[PDB]
Amino acid sequence: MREIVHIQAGQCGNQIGAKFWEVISDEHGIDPTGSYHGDSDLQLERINVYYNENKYVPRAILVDLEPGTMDSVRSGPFGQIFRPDNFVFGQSGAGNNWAKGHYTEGAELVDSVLDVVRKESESCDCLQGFQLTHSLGGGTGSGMGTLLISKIREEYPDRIMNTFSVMPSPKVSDTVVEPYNATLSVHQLVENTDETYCIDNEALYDICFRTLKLTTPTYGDLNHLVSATMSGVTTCLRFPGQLNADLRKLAVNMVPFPRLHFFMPGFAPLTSRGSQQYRALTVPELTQQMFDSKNMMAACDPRHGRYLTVAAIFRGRMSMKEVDEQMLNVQNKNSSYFVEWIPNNVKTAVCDIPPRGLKMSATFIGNSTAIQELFKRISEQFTAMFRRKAFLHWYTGEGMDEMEFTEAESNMNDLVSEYQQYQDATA
Amino acid sequence: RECISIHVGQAGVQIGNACWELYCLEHGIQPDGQMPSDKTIGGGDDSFNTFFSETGAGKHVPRAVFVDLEPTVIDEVRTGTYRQLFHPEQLITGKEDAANNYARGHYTIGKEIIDLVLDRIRKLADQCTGLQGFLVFHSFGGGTGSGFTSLLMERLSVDYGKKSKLEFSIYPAPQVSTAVVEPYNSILTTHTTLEHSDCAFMVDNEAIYDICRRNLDIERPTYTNLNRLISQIVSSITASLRFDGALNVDLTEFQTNLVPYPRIHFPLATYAPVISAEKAYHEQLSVAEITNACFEPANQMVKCDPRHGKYMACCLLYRGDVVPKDVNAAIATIKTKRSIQFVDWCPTGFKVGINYQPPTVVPGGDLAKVQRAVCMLSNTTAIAEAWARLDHKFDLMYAKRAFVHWYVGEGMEEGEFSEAREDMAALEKDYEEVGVDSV
Amino acid sequence: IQKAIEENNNFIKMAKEKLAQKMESNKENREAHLAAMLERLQEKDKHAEEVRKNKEL
Ligand SMILES: *[C@@H]1CC(=O)C/C(C)=C\C=C\C(=O)O[C@H]([C@H](O)NC(=O)/C=C\C=C\C)C/C(C)=C/[C@@H]2CSC[C@H](C1)O2
Ligand SMILES: Nc1nc2c(ncn2[C@@H]2O[C@H](COP(=O)(O)OP(=O)(O)OP(=O)(O)O)[C@@H](O)[C@H]2O)c(=O)[nH]1
Ligand SMILES: Nc1nc2c(ncn2[C@@H]2O[C@H](COP(=O)(O)OP(=O)(O)O)[C@@H](O)[C@H]2O)c(=O)[nH]1
Ligand SMILES: [Ca+2]
Ligand SMILES: [Mg+2]
Ligand SMILES: [Mg+2]
Repeated sequence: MREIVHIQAGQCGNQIGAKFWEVISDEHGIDPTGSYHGDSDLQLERINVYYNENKYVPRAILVDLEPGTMDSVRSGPFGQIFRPDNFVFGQSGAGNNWAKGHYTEGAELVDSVLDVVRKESESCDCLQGFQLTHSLGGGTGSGMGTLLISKIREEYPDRIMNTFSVMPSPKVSDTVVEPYNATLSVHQLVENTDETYCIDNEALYDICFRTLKLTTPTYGDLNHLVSATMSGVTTCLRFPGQLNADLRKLAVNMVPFPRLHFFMPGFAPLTSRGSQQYRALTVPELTQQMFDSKNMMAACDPRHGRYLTVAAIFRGRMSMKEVDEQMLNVQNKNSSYFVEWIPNNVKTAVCDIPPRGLKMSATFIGNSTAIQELFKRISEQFTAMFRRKAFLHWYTGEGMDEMEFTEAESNMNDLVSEYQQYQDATA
Repeated sequence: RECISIHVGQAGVQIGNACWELYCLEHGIQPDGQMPSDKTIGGGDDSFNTFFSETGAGKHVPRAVFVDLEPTVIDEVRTGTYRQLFHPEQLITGKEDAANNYARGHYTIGKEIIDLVLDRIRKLADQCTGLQGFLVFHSFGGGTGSGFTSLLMERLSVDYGKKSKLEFSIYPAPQVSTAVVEPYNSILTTHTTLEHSDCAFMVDNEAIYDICRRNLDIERPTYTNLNRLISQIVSSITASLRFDGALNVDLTEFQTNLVPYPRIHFPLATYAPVISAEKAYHEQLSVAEITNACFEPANQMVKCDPRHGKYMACCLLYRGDVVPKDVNAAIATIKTKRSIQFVDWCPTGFKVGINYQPPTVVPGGDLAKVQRAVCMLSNTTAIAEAWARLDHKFDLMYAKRAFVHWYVGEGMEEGEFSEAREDMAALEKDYEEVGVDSV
Repeated sequence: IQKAIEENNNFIKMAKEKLAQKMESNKENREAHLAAMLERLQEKDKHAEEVRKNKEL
């Protein structure tokens, strides 16, 4: 009815993309062969948003410049659910170089990706738009992913473009050029996406390590959090409901100025199994946790800025009256942190189906000016390198000019100033 | 003297569902459209024929079009309980909605379906021997209810001239709203529609929500709870058109008294009794009780305080076991006791109608079945408070142009926002001016 | 009666014309927003050509 086409690019993008599909397939009662075996009609009612149709096949395109991650996806759990012809991969790799993904190797592959995008799009009853999963700190997801965004946008200019964009952190990768690849990518996202979930590896790491007490978090551990979040933030798109039920309604509610389209996602509950013995899982606990810095998947403290807009989704069996009351309370006690010139800027949905293994959960989507803290962190790492022209030859050797770096940096600094402007504005 | 109902977008459609179900129960029409008590097969000129046409096979078919820019709400009508009541062609859908954006409803998406909707309304009109006018049900806040309604009302002025157009308009509340931009959409549609509408009954979702919570003891009202109450109010208002009787007074005659100047066309509706089965049990609520309840601000369908404005008209629409003697005694008491100041240029007499047909309730509803009910329609300067609240929310966002790019992106200009807001300022000022004393 | 006819006709006429003018202005505006968007995207394709040319030296 209102289809979304999903693209996953590069290593990170394919890894979190595969977990997204495993988790939502389980939620909708779809098994690894594509057969429906669930128990609630809620599961099938909007299945067409994500699955073609006695089997259900993800509307999903898997892209990479080398075969290895996609080979493991294919042999992973749920790997035979994907359409075989929707795997598009080269052999070269991108060498963790954005320029190779965006301008050289990625450019050589992009038309064959577009062929598949078009085939999926053309058999849609009424395509809403696109969701991309990728990292910003590598080469393929970052460089080729942003290339695909601009190419798709040319052919589908009035459709929504949404990303799940994984931001780098020195706590997770020591690859030294990550700040360059991320700054060049943010430059593209600012101009060419409608809505971006900022999934910060810094925050995923700190949640794993400090809250869940995992001494040495794996990508697996990080991705489990991401898949919880991605499930949460797509709940309104794929289950019956009132609020934010499609990509464009979400954008209209969440994006007051076109460039300010970078969301801080958050998930509750996030409590260690040992602390679970002490703390009950209740609506007030979810509500308190979802507005806490420690539950945000971007490493920014919302109390260091203000909220332009917020979407709160609760999942599971619970009292609607108690939800309304807690959501009013949390707004009242936090009133300073919600801009006064956007009245009624927090919306609340409830879906009766919880995530697997929880009685209830909540998901937060914040458009907060405190997201400037993430861009500033990237910006500081970028400039420490660029001031010394470190490692530029990898990018100029692909034909880029220093001017493009200066321009990406300036654009990202301008984004930061714009968040500050609206943070400081009053009624 | 036919009336054609048009139900636009989700709110207009779901309220239409509730209204048509209630109308069928009030007239004895089954879900398959059969009406065993109607002995004229295939036609006639009964009062109920204002709202229902008849087929030769005995089907009583609403004079109604339902339209929505996406299909999923109208699909429930098409597959649900009353699916046989409507001809398929009366239920019209597109595939992609207006995304809470007036610009999409009035322009980008609306324009693709407007011709077809006008075609279908024309086919209804063509079966009427004396069409009196239209009743249009819509939200203020949604993209379709705002923008498509506006487009449709402009197009109907062109195709039907000054034939009567009345609205039932759903004014937004935060407890059930779905968009941050609802103020913008409300002001845009109020501006665009104002010269095309003869009379508009606003229903504030927050007033209804509150009434449901307070008087029906519903902890967290749903649209279903809200819409069942709204339908009773709508029913009270249209009952004069659908039933006859010696003391029935047509809605158009109330209209004469309600609308002193073309733009001053927004009556305040107040309804009583709203009570649960459990409280209504063993308690007979007299004509005096239900009448005094109409001057309680808590029972009003729009939050505002009439005690702090002036009246330009007061109409009482009774239904059920009500005789003028009891009415007159009740009005006499109320006049000695309440805050009822008229402007100096109007008569202070209350205008009364009585329909004998008792009120009906839908199975599994919240409202007690009662012997007598009343709907007061007043023209008070206090209703302007509702415009001031929306205007203020508009001003807060507009000063920063928050969300305006979504509208501009669909082809609108800033000048349309300032024109709409200027007209609303003029309307607020019109409401002040009419309440000032004559020199 | 002629006056009443004239004013009803003039009301129709003016509502018809105002609407035609808004739907045209709306259309041209929306089209221009789209054309600008596509022209930015095309500038980018041209820039990527230059990069790949710059590399070949
Ligand atoms: C996770 C699947 C998996 O492999 C790991 C397992 C078996 C369980 C993980 C649970 C987990 O991470 O739980 C967290 C959180 O610690 N839970 C609580 O805080 C619970 C109660 C708190 C009370 C005060 C929540 C979480 C991220 C769950 C997600 C939901 S999406 C499905 C994944 C699968 O788990
Ligand atoms: N009383 C009542 N209000 C409703 C109902 N459905 C929606 N609303 C209100 O209407 C507004 C949202 O507009 P909708 O009618 O859903 O939107 P739409 O006209 O379908 O427009 P789009 O979906 O944007 O194309 C909010 O203020 C909702 O609270 C309903 O059935 N009853
Ligand atoms: N959360 C998460 N981050 C990952 C994963 N794989 C790689 N990354 C991060 O992504 C960046 C490296 O980019 P990568 O996706 O490997 O390169 P590409 O294959 O060229 O797109 C670094 O910031 C890594 O920490 C993964 O599965 N999950
Ligand atoms: Ca008959
Ligand atoms: Mg890698
Ligand atoms: Mg709708």
